[PDB]
Amino acid sequence: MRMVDLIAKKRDGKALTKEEIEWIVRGYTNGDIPDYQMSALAMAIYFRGMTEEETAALTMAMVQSGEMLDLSSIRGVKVDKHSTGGVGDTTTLVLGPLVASVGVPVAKMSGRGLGHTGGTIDKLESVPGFHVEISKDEFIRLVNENGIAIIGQTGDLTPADKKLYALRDVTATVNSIPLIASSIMSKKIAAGADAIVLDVKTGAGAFMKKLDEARRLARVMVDIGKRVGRRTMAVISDMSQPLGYAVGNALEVKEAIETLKGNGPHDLTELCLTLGSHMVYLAEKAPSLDEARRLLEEAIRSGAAIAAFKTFLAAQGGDASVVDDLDKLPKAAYTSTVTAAADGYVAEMAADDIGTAAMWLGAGRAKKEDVIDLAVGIVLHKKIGDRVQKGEALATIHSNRPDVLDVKEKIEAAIRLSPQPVARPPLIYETIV
Amino acid sequence: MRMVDLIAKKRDGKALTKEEIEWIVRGYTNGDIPDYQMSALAMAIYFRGMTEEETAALTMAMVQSGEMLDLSSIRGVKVDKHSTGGVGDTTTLVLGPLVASVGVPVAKMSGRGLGHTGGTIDKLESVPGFHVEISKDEFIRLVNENGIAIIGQTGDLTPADKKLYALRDVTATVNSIPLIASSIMSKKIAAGADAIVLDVKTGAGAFMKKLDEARRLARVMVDIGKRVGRRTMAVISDMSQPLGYAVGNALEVKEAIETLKGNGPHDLTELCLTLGSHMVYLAEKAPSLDEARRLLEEAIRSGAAIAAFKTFLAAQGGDASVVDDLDKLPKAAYTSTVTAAADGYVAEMAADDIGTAAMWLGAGRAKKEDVIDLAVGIVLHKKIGDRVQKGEALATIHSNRPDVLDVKEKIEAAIRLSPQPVARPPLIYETIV
Ligand SMILES: O=c1cc[nH]c(=O)[nH]1
Ligand SMILES: [Ca+2]
Ligand SMILES: [Ca+2]
Repeated sequence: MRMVDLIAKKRDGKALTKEEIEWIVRGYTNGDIPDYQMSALAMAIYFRGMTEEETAALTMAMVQSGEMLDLSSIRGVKVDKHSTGGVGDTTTLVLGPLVASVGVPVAKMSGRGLGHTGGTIDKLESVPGFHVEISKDEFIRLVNENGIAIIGQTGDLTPADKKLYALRDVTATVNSIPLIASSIMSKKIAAGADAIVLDVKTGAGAFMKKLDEARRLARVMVDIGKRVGRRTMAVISDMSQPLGYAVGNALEVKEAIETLKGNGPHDLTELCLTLGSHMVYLAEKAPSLDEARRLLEEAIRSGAAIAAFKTFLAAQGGDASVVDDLDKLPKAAYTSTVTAAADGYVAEMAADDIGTAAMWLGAGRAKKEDVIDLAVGIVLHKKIGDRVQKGEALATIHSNRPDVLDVKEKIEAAIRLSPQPVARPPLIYETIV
Repeated sequence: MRMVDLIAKKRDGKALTKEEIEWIVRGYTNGDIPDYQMSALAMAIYFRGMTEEETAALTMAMVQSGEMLDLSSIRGVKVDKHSTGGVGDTTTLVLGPLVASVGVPVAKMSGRGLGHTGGTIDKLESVPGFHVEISKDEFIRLVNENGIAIIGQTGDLTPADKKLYALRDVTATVNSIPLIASSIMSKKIAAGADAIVLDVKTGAGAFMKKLDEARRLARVMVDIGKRVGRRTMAVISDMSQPLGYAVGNALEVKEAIETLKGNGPHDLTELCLTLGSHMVYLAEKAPSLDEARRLLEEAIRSGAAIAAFKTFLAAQGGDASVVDDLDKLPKAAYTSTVTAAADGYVAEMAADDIGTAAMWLGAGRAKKEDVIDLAVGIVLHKKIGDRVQKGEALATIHSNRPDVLDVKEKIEAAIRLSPQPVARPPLIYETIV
């Protein structure tokens, strides 16, 4: 068997067999298939794609390259969650503590941000003393003890994916359905959870720009989980504009706290209660989705949700007192606004542009090795559909430097006003079970 | 600039500027741009393509990587020739010494194997001691003192093509009009010859499957040569089946010697006379094509062509005695035969698959650093039109290993049979001047 012949099969739009795919992955991981042949195959896939069966085989071959986490030591159904990537995506910070406050065992690994998309790991680090580099044994202890653990994606699992993603990053082959599906699922399956709830983002701030692309991505990932016995489910949500109002790290943590206390943005709250209901239901902690939601709503109203957040924080080294005293969180020295040109209605608020603007401010990194300024970011004041008056603030920039024209300009490039009322996009497009 | 930003430009269907193209070729050649990024770019070019302008800029960039030769010293019209690649193309081995025997100065650069297609540089290395990498100064001194020279690149001439050619060969990025055109033309330009006769293959065994595709590639190349003051013409020959019988390296050289003596295959002899007469006419060594043709047929019968072949070999270190005794040429330890499943007529033939099978036997490389076997290959016994009976041998395999059921099945699958008679396909289709 020759790698070149297989690249050719893909180039000509033919389907690779499971045996060919397995041969490829192990050869790439062990070094017998050089990067120059893998990069060519990756570009061929970017243009030709894969069948649902091909993508499944690619995923299993990557799972095989590493070790599998045994979480049996934790009794009951363990639930995992994962977003495809977005802007202002505060979800996990709220969802995790919320579902664990009603008894759901949350076993979750996350990643850091890069480019115009944020990372939960980076947001968690804005909390004084929080540790994300947790081992397999520390992880199990945390879940058994508090019912939740959100840690960094510890080396060791799926080495083939770590290698391949790095390659896709320098060859412009990141945004490919087959490569995105197999990347995310290989990690969740290797992580060990019994149930997996996926949040597939669609729009300008996502990898899947078109709705039809998002549907195909959610579908193949759900199918992949069910093939190996995991209880998988997915929602397709809006990312044409940032979720909530805050975009950053310390600012997104403050938004998470206000939401858990019952005073957050309507879209963030609705998304969490919807994703949460599925997590609770799948963990068999409530008879139906309606009962599961009532529990979550009661948990917020009672104060159990915010209590579980503090416990979550302290358990990993976090300074829990930042919850009732937000001022202990990193603060930016400067604040300035972006005002509306004229009266009208917001029609566009491009997530990718807002994402890049935040990154330039210091809330994101251009390359993996870069350090983040945890205090800076952008807080939006209006969303698509909202009426605006000429001279009214549309966004506030939080910075540690007074010269921010490059940021203000990117934010202005994101907005488009209309003289007539605009139709608001749906927060949730569809649910795949 | 950043290579990844350029791969992404081409990936999205945009055209690269002259400056970007030169920057890429420059960086790749000095080693600052890694093979995996270049192979990713080459695959994006395969799907998205390039404009007439982009293709010309690429061609010149690769010429500018080395130095262009000045053949003024040599008196008269110096001629060059090149094929777009095929299966069993022994052409150059016969045609080179043939025309050179009648007074036409030959200054040619060739390449090694490329995908399912053979390479004259590899075929010539089958001859004991034959050097294919002589200095530019020795190249000029050889075309003068002998009136012929066939060498390989990477000798200060087109360093970029040397690299990109080897990479394309093992990454399945060989069949792109802009990569083929720029590869061939950059060599013809850097070589320094006045006239250029191109042999554009069309059919299954070629990169250009349909006539329209082949006509398009001939046009692009002929226009590129004229644009720089070269007498450039092209001929579109058939490759819907291998040329002659032999397919390999040492096996094709033996076919060359047999043809140069007037004992060779009709289709191969014919093609060499067609292309050869064009070379003599453009060199002004004959009043017309027919006179040039009859001048070639005379060099064969007189034995001046074969005597010219021996002188050619010895001039570049080769062993001339190999013509006398084909036993001095590399031989394969094993012999196997492929036979007919039923009686009938050879209708079609997947020539590319027959070329790949030969490469599987070791006639071609699987990775860049690979070492090939010059003794292996395939020898057909039946062609399109011929009548066959069950059990009759269609071909004979030459292997360095006993087990070849993989190769034996690929060849058998490539040769289709039929109940009714079938016409022999035409050797020449068109002529572009
Ligand atoms: O692309 C091609 C094909 C044949 N010969 C070359 O030099 N390049
Ligand atoms: Ca937010
Ligand atoms: Ca031949």
